[PDB]
Amino acid sequence: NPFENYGLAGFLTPGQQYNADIYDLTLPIAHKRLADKMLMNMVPQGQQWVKFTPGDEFGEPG
Amino acid sequence: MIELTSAPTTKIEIISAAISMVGKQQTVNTIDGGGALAIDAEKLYDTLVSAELGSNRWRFAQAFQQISIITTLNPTFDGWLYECQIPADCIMVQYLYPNIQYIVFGDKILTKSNQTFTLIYSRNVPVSKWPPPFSLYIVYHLASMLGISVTNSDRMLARISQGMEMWESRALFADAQSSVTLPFRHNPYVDVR
Repeated sequence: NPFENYGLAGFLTPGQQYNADIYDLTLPIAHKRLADKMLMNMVPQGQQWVKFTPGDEFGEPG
Repeated sequence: MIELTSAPTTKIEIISAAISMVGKQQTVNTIDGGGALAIDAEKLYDTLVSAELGSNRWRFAQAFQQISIITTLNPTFDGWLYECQIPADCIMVQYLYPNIQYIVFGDKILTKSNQTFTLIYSRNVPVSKWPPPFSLYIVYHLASMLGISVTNSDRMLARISQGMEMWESRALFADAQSSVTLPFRHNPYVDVR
């Protein structure tokens, strides 16, 4: 959580405990898995997920 | 200007009400010549009131004070280090602030730390500080003891008993309901985290 300690986070006091009062992990688990899933489907690492193509100045393809 | 209460405000008015409950006329200014009923009421009033306030957390009877470590006294068991003096007006120990290790042992409080501790406890308070429901409860209870000690009447004891029990519950409710209920100090499945 980067907003902890009024935005100072770990700059002043590292090693604080933050998750002691999070009894249910449903949202943290689903949130992390959704972000991981978006990463693999948008920019799949080790694949060529974007291509450069000639622009309009080069005319019709072919 | 404040309207003065018509409820009892002195211990003599509590006593004279109990004496009238068991059937005898009584004014506050002739209480010295009240005979057997007055003799027993005076003797039993202090024991009854102290016992009642010393066995239940009544909000109106609560108080607090710092406790003092007594020198040269050293417990030798269970890791206790200090013996602390209980306040002079303390009639029932309730708990200590802050939340630390302590036990009531004998007439002392044993601690493992020499910081400042405050004791929450019950104490005797004058009648003018009593809630009206509590005052009527004491009148019934005192009249019940007068029935045993003086009248020697089983019939009187049967008649007083229901009123005594009813006003005890109503006095407890009136005292308790004015404030929120405090949480437990120890919650192990949460504290461990």
